Amino acid sequence: RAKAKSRSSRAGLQFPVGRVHRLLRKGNYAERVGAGAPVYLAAVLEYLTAEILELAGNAARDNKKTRIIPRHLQLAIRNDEELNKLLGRVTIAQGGVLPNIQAVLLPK
Amino acid sequence: KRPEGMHREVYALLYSDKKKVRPWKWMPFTNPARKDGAMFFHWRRAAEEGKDYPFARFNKTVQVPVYSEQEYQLYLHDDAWTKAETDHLFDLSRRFDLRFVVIHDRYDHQQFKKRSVEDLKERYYHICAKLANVRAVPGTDLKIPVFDAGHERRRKEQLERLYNRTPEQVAEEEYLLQELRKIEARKKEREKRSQDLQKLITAA
Amino acid sequence: WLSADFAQERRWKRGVARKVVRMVIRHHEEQRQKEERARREEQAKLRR
Amino acid sequence: KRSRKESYSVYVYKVLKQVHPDTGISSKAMGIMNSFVNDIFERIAGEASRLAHYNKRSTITSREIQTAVRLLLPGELAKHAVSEGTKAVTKYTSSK
Amino acid sequence: MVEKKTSVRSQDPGQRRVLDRAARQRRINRQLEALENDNFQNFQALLEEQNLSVAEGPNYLTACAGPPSRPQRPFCAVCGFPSPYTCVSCGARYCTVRCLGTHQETRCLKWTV
Amino acid sequence: DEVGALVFDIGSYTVRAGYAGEDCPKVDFPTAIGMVVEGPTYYIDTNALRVPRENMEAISPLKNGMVEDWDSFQAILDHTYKMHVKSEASLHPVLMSEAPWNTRAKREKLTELMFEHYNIPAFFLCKTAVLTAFANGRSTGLILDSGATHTTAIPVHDGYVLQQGIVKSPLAGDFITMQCRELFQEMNIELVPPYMIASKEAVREGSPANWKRKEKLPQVTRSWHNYMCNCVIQDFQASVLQVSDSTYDEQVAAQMPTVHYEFPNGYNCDFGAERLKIPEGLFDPSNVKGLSGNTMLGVSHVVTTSVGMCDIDIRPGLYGSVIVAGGNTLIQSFTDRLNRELSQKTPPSMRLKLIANNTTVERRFSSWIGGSILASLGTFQQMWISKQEYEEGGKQCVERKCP
Amino acid sequence: DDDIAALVVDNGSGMCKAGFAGDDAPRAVFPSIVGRPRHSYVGDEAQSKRGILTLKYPIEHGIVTNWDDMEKIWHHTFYNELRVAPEEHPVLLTEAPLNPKANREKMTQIMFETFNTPAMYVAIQAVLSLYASGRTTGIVMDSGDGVTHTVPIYEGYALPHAILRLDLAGRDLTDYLMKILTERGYSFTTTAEREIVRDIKEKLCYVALDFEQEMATAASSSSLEKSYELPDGQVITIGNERFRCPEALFQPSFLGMESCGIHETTFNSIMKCDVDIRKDLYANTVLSGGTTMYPGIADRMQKEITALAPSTMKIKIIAPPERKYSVWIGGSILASLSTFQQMWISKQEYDESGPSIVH
Ligand SMILES: Nc1ncnc2c1ncn2[C@@H]1O[C@H](COP(=O)(O)OP(=O)(O)OP(=O)(O)O)[C@@H](O)[C@H]1O
Ligand SMILES: Nc1ncnc2c1ncn2[C@@H]1O[C@H](COP(=O)(O)OP(=O)(O)OP(=O)(O)O)[C@@H](O)[C@H]1O
Repeated sequence: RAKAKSRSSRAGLQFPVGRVHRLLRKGNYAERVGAGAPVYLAAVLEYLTAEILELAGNAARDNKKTRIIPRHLQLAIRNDEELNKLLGRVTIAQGGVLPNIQAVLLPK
Repeated sequence: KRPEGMHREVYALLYSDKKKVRPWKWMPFTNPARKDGAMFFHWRRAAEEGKDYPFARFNKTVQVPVYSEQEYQLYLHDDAWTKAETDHLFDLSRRFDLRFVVIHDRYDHQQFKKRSVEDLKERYYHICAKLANVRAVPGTDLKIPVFDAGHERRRKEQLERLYNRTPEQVAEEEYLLQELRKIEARKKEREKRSQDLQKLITAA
Repeated sequence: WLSADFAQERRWKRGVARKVVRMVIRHHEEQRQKEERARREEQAKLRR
Repeated sequence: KRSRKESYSVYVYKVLKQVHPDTGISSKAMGIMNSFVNDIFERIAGEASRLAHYNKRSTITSREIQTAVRLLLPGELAKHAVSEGTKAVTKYTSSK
Repeated sequence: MVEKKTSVRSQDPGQRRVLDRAARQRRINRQLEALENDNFQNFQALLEEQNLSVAEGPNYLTACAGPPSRPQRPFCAVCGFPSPYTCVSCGARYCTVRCLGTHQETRCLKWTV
Repeated sequence: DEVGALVFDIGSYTVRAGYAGEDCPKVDFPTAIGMVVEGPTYYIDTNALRVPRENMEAISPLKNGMVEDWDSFQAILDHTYKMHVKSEASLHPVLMSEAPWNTRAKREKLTELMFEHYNIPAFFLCKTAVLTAFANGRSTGLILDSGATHTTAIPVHDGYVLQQGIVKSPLAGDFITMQCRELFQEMNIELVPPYMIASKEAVREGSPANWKRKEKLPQVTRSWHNYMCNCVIQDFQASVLQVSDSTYDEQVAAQMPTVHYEFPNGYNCDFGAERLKIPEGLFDPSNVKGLSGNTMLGVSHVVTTSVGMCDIDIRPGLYGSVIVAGGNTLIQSFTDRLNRELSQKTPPSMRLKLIANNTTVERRFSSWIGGSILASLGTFQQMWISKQEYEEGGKQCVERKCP
Repeated sequence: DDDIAALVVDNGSGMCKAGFAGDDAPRAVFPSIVGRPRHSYVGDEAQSKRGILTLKYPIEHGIVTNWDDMEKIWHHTFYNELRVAPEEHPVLLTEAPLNPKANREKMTQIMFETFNTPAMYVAIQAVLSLYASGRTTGIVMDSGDGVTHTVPIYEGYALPHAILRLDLAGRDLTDYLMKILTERGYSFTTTAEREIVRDIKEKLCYVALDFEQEMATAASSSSLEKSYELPDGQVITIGNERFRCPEALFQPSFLGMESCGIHETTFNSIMKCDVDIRKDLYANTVLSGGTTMYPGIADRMQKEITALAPSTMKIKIIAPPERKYSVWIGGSILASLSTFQQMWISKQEYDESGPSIVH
């Protein structure tokens, strides 16, 4: 038959719409999924992934490292005002913290 | 009233959350990479009819030295090889781009005595070496490790015994293989363990 | 490169031919759903 | 006799390699990159689930998905996510 | 067939977060040293023996003229012609809408890392 | 790169012809064409060739895959040029297949014949093995070809044939045809070729046919009758035969299912173990009554001997790139059986891999497909033997140019 | 909206069959000839000026003089239809039984450079007809005035290794009937008569399977020698050329050409196919082209093949009643198709890659 086109490709996404919708079809998140839910969900998922990978890589470069470590994730998700909010109640393994030293605990 | 008029899903998402005149032509073209002037025909646009062929750069001739008659006579002379016996090797070298697994098979065994791959390789290499040696002085890198034929004759051979081993040496060898561990464990787990126990019982 | 290109082209054109056969099969059974649609419109006329 | 386990590593490297051509990503950082995707997927799908159920609906839809993205992501985060998805649904229903 | 770039969606500037002020200086500095740079597209030894040469007397470091009286002129940097405009983000100058287009696509914000 | 040029693959059983860059040949027709010495007159399209004729020869111009009857060969190429291609030969370069064991005299004679009789602009004579390698996407591999006349293993290494590695066996489609003759005779089957039947009626399994013979039949000669019967036999080979997945076992073959078959006159019956016994002779010729002798090599042994005659350094490549071709390889379980026996007899130090082509066009016309792809590359447009090469160097140019 | 605006053309050396597509009969029909001075008319004008014009067929049993004659035929085709070309011109066009690479490059170069068609597609006539036949596969015989095909198309593709051809459908049978007459004084002496010798077929080709009937009738013939109206007003009765002429579609040697007929041609064609897939070529046996409008030849394509084929498979003849036009219909069904547009060739890829595009 026709050369089969995927659902990540037709829409123009990298995250698997087939796999996303798939977790949804047998995920009981609902009872009869439509034909746009996985597309929107994957699009936004991967959008946030890109949003963060950006800040993580930029901080990494600030550290003169070419590989993103979990530190390049703690520093980032705490450096950006809205990523921190979204991931406020999330601990990133082996990420560390940001060097926020209280002003009153300094040399005087 | 609802404007809509577009796709259901996209519509809901958007509102619910408010002359070519370039003639190709059948065209003659000559390949500048060829010396015979052969004219071929091609499917080119109108706007490039007359440009040089773009596949003539993929013509990097493998380099092979070309000894002359005088040069050969002086230095390339070899009691076991004649000029008729040696020019053929270089012709095959060039026509097969200096590869010696395919030069061998097409060797002329009718006028020529039978040679292995290693001897042909060593012969051509001594020829290349002495050709550059005629130069030598012009910084001709007299450091060439020309292909070892002796060790390599062996190295070809002592793979062949391991190539055709129906069982045992392919099958039974597993045993000796395991023994490599055993022979490397139980002896020291023997004579050394004994010596350690002798000292332990000596202090005890 | 060109052998993979040839294989892709042959595979692609065989699939294209098969889905044209399938598409025309769908068009023909739609050209019978046409008669069914006329009959259903007549039943709707009875209901009207 | 294999025990294969799925993950998002293949598409987080497509997106990363595309949005940072020179930058790699460590295996441990890709684990975080995977967990993040699964977490947000859970959040958005759960909020769309609740959205559909509140309106007495048996189907989670992309309209509910957009409203759940409006509820979940903060203001800008939302705007960008909603725009990206919205434009991805009109590029998909136009048979491109 | 498809528009064939939504897959890579490189910039997607909903979160653009401009680079400015000191970053501009960094770029300026970088460009300067690149114009001062060498074949590859000993300098550490030069800097070392120059930091041996630091003193207040007449020497290498104290032989610098300084700022000019005649003020700096604008130039376009895409075609090099006089440039009435400045790029709002990075501060580099240009002279047309076309030049701003090229600059936004290749040199604005992209080489600030 | 791709120019209006003609690809010819002249097999012992059929000839394929077409243009460069096609997925499939423009035409394929029997090489064993028909002739009457009228000069002589020839018939090639199967519609004029299957006519029962006042005189007949069924001449078959090629001997052991090589040209011997140059007149009938010329007639074949003439008819091909103006019946299926329908183009002037002086316009299109010609790429043509040949057997790897073809002699220099034949190459030179074909070169001068091509340039003098067909006035062609350029020429390229290439061996079936290299073409088959190009068709299967590899520069190195063992090319196994089980054709009509002989089954041959030819090593290609870096695009060149290893003459010392060629191994050939007469166990081939014609040998299968002989086995079918013998089996039909031992089953007392009334084989009737299709041309003879005016009409027929249905009959029970194993019962003789109920048919009427045509009244207008002339006194056809023996050779053409043999050809027609052999065509029915080769249809039977497609229809009924199947290789045993492993070494032939009379008990297992007795347990294996039958295949029902019918001959043109209407005689019909089930075939059992025999349809598996015939192809076994291709893989182990020892159990072949009438052909006793240990000098014969079967398909798998042809392969292993061919690779074993090469340098041990290139045997890993050859075993890792076994490319299988020829019509006989379409027999059911042929490739599975070959893979099994080669997995048993390939040394453990080396990987075994068979390229996974399966289509009729692939298996048979790999040589033509190789011509099609080869004639479609810029790097190849400098390899042509041009008409100038011939006018300057003479008939011998084909020896100085491409191997 | 290129399916809705689709145009279809087929030259038809006996009669052209073209038009704005989507309906079941051609809009444009003309005898597909080019007239020149003896010492440029193409539409029912050369057929009258035959006595003062040198007439040439742009058809050569599957080959054409692609530049002059074909461009004139296309140019005329538009005048035999809505003349919509400057507003819309998406096309699919006349094509050979076997000449894709050599035809299509020049053909599409002319059509994109002269006729500037926004969309093009090309395919084998039998593959067009298959989509009137409404099934995946068949022997489609694809007859006409110029060729006698036996192309065994499978799953929408014309497998060229099994495609065979024959040369007895048009001109040959017309001349054969012309020289069967002159035996009885019917006076078909010149081309003006030849052009209605090919219309005697409208009535005379026999009603049933006839290879024995032609023997049985000849001894005591009455009330079967149907008359035909000559242009001279004569109504002469027709003799055993009630059977002589069409017989040669199945006994070419009876016309004097050394071959076996369409039944054997098709049987050999399907015999060169795969052993499994030919099960469907038996299950889908199909007829097309004007020469298949005879009644009895359908019974021939049943019985003459049943005599050769095995008893297990049956002969499912599904010849459409309007088989004169099943190419036209099928091509139309292919061209006027809502979701087919993805398979047009268009002026951007033509410009980026040339007439040597994959088509
Ligand atoms: N479908 C089939 N199934 C089984 N065997 C087949 C089939 N078709 C052909 N054969 C066998 O293959 C033989 C022909 O093989 P093929 O067409 O590959 O030879 P060829 O190209 O003439 O060979 P060569 O190039 O070696 O001279 C026929 O004699 C018949 O024995
Ligand atoms: N009305 C008719 N009744 C019966 N047979 C006919 C009729 N019209 C034409 N024929 C036969 O069919 C032939 C023409 O058929 P058709 O019009 O389908 O061919 P065409 O399209 O002109 O040919 P080609 O496809 O070779 O170019 C005529 O030569 C005659 O043999």
